[PDB]
Amino acid sequence: DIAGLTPCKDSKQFAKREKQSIKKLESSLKLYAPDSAPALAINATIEKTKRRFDNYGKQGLLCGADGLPHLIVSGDQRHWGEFITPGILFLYIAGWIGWVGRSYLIAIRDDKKPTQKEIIIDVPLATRLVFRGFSWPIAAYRELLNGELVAKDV
Amino acid sequence: TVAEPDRPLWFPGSTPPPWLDGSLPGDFGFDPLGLGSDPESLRWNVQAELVHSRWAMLGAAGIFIPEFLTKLGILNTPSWYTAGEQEYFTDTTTLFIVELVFIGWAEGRRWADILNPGCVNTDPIFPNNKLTGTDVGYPGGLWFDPLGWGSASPQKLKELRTKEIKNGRLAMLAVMGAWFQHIYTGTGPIDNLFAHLADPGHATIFAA
Amino acid sequence: MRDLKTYLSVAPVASTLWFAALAGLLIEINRFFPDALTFPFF
Amino acid sequence: KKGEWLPGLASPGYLTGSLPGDNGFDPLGLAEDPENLKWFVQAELVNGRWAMLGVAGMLLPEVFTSIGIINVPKWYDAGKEEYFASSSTLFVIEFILFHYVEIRRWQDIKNPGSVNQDPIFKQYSLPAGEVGYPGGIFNPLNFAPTLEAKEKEIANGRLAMLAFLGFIIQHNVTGKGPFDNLLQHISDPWHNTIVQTL
Ligand code: CLA
Ligand code: CLA
Ligand SMILES: CC(/C=C/C=C(C)/C=C/[C@@]12O[C@]1(C)C[C@@H](O)CC2(C)C)=C\C=C\C=C(C)\C=C\C=C(C)\C=C\[C@@]12O[C@]1(C)C[C@@H](O)CC2(C)C
Ligand SMILES: CC(/C=C/C=C(C)/C=C/[C@@]12O[C@]1(C)C[C@@H](O)CC2(C)C)=C\C=C\C=C(C)\C=C\C=C(C)\C=C\[C@@]12O[C@]1(C)C[C@@H](O)CC2(C)C
Repeated sequence: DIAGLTPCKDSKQFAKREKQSIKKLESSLKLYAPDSAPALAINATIEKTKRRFDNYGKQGLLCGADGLPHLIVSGDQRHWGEFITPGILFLYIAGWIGWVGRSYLIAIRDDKKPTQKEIIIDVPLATRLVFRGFSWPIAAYRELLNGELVAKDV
Repeated sequence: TVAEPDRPLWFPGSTPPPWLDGSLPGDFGFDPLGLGSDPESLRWNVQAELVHSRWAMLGAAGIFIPEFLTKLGILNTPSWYTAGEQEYFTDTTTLFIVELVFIGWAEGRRWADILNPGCVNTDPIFPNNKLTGTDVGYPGGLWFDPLGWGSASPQKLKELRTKEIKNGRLAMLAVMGAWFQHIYTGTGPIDNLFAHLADPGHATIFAA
Repeated sequence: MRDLKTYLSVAPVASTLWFAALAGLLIEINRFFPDALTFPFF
Repeated sequence: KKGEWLPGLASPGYLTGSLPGDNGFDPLGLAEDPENLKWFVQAELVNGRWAMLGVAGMLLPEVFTSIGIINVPKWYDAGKEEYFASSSTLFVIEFILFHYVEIRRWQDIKNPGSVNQDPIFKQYSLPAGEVGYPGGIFNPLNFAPTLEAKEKEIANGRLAMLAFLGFIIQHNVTGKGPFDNLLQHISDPWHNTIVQTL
C-alpha cells in the first residue's frame, strides 16, 4: 500500500506476532490452577491482547515488514485517525489550557500584589475562567482581529 | 435571632465557640474543628445540615417503616438495601435521568436562593402564586407550608426548627446505622433489633 | 477554616489535586479504551 | 426586568437590554467587547435563519413522505439522488452566487448603508434600515420590523439551531429520520429513549 507497506489485516508478520504473544501468555498460564487468580489475570491479558491486534487490524493500520503498525502522517485521508484528527483534538486542549492560563494572568495583573495569586491560586476565579477554554478559538480569533491578542510595540 | 448564652451545651463545663451564640436552632455549641468558624461557611453548612436532615428523615421512614411492616404480615416490600436492583416499569437509568432533571430544577432554584435570597420566590409562569418565607431554608408558601405552621413568632419557630434539626440528626445517624448494620449483619435493621432484644448481653457488635 | 482553604489553594497542593484528578481520568480512559494508536471514530 | 436565563444570576453589564433576545446570557464573555457583540448579533441572525429553513426542509418533507402525500428522500439521503445537473456543477453555481451575495451583506456589516442600491439599475435602491434587517425588496409585504417581531425571529432561530443539532446527532446514533425518531418515541416512550438508543 502506501510507502510499500501492507495492511496489518493482510500481514503474516502481524498475525505471527499476535500468535507468539498469546502462546507466551499461555506458557505462563500453564503454571497456575485454572481457577486461581493469576490464571484469571493472564486470561484477561490474553483477551486484551486479542482486542488490541483485532482493533489495529480493523481500523486500517498499515504494517511494515516488522509486522508492526506504521503511521501515515502525510495527510492521506485514509489515515487521519493516526495524526490529523488526534492532532486537532490536541490543539483544542492545549489552546484551552493556554487560553485559560492567559485569562487568569490578565485577570490578576492589576491586583495590588499580583504574585500573591500566582503562588496561592484564586480558585473561585479559576473556576469562573476554566470554561472560557471551551470557546477559546472564537475568543482568540476575535482578539487577533480586535488587536487585543498582541501587546503593542514590544 | 436570639442569643442564648446559658444554653445547655454538648460538653457541660466547656466554653462554646464564639461563632455559636445560641441563635441557630439546634445550637449546642458543637463545632470542635471550627468548620463553621467563619460566617459564610456556617451559613452554607446550616443549609447543608438542614437538607441532609430532611433527606435522612425521609430515608429513615423508607427503611424502617416498610421493613417493619413487611416483617409483619402486612406488606411484601423488599429490602431497602437491594431495592435498586429491582426492575420497575422501565430501566433505572432512565428513571435516574428523570430524577436528575426534575430534582435538578428544584435544587437549582434552591441554589439561586442560597446565593441570592429572595430572587427565586416568584412562579416564572403564574406570578400571583409566590412564596411567603423570608428565611433561607424555610421557603414557606402554599406548596411548602400549606398549613401555615411555618410563619409564626420567634421562639415558636425556634422551638419547631430545633425539633426539625434534632429529628434530622437522629435520622442521619439512623440511616447510616441501618447501612453499616446490613453490611455487618446479614439482615434488615428490624431483625437486628429483635435479635438484640432477645439477648442484648450477647447479640451485639460482638456476636460476629 | 478560611486559612485552611487558603493553604489548600497554594501552588503545590493545588498541583497535586489537579494532576491526581488528571491521572485518575487518563487511567480510567486507558482502562475503558486501552491501547489505541488512532482515533477510530472518524 | 428583561428576562433571566438564570433567575438568581445577574446580567453582564454589557448586555444593555436594547438587543432583542437579550436574556443576559453570555457566561463565557464572548460579547464583552462591543464589536464582538455586533458581529455575533449578525452571526446569530444568519445561523438562526438558515437553521429555521434547514430544520423545515429536513422535517416536513419526511412527515409528508411518511404520511404518503408525497415521496421525498430523507434529508440525509437527498444528496445521493440523481438531479438534472452534476452535483459539482450545482456546487459551483451555489458558490458563485453566495460569493456575490454574502460579500454584499458583509459590505453592509462593515460600512452600513453602502450596498443599499442596485449597482446595475441606479434606481430601485433600498431604504436605510438597520444592519441585519434589509428593507425594500426584501420586505415585499412591508411588515413592521419591531421588537417582539425580531424577538420571535431570534426565538425561532435559536429553537431551530438547537433543532438542527438534535437532527444531526439523532440521525448519527439512530440511523433514521427525525420524524421517524418522534414516532419511535411516542410509540413506547419509557422504553424508547436515548438511554435505550445507546
Ligand atoms: C512535507 C510537505 C507537505 C505538506 C505541508 C502537506 C500538507 C497537507 N497534505 Mg500532504 N503529502 C505530502 C507532503 C505534504 N503535505 C507528500 C510528499 C505526499 C505524498 C505521499 C503527501 C500526500 C498527501 C495526500 C494523499 C493528502 C495529503 C493531504 C494534505 C493536507 C491534509 C491536512 C488537511 O486536509 O487540511 C487540514 C484539516 C482540517 C480539518 C483543518 C482544521 C484544523 C484547524 C485549522 C486547526 C485548529 C486550530 C484551532 C482549533 C483554531 C485556530 C484559531 C486561531 C485563529 C488562533 C495538508 C494541507 C490530504 C489533503 O489534501 O486533504 C484534503 C490528502 O489528500 N497529503
Ligand atoms: C430542539 C429540541 C428537541 C426536542 C424537543 C427533542 C426531542 C426528542 N429527542 Mg432530541 N436532541 C436535541 C433536541 C431536541 N430533542 C439536541 C439539541 C440534541 C443534541 C444533543 C438531541 C439529541 C438527541 C438524541 C441522541 C436522542 C434524542 C432523542 C429524542 C426523542 C426522545 C427524547 C430522548 O430520548 O431524550 C432527549 C435527548 C436530548 C439530547 C435532549 C436535549 C434537548 C434539550 C434539553 C432541549 C429541550 C428542552 C426544551 C425546553 C423542552 C422541550 C421543548 C420542545 C417542545 C421545543 C424526542 C422526541 C432520542 C431519540 O431520537 O429517540 C430514539 C435520542 O436518542 N435527541
Ligand atoms: C451521618 C451523617 C453526617 C454526620 C456528620 C457528622 C457526625 C459531623 C460532625 C462534625 O462536623 C461537625 C458537625 C462539627 C465538627 O467541628 C466536628 C465533627 C464531629 C466533624 C449524614 C447522614 C445523612 C443521611 C442521609 C442524607 C440519608 C438519606 C436517605 C435517603 C435520601 C433515602 C434513601 C433510600 O431510598 C434508598 C436509597 C432506598 C430505599 O429502599 C430506602 C431509603 C432509605 C428510602
Ligand atoms: C445553520 C444550522 C443549520 C442549517 C441546516 C440546513 C441549511 C439544512 C440544509 C438541508 O436540509 C436541507 C434543507 C435539505 C436536506 O436534504 C439537505 C440539508 C443539507 C440537510 C444550524 C445552526 C446551529 C447552531 C447552533 C446549534 C449554535 C449553538 C450555539 C450555542 C448553544 C452557544 C451558546 C453560548 O455561546 C453563548 C450564546 C454564550 C456563551 O458565553 C456560552 C455558550 C454556551 C458558548
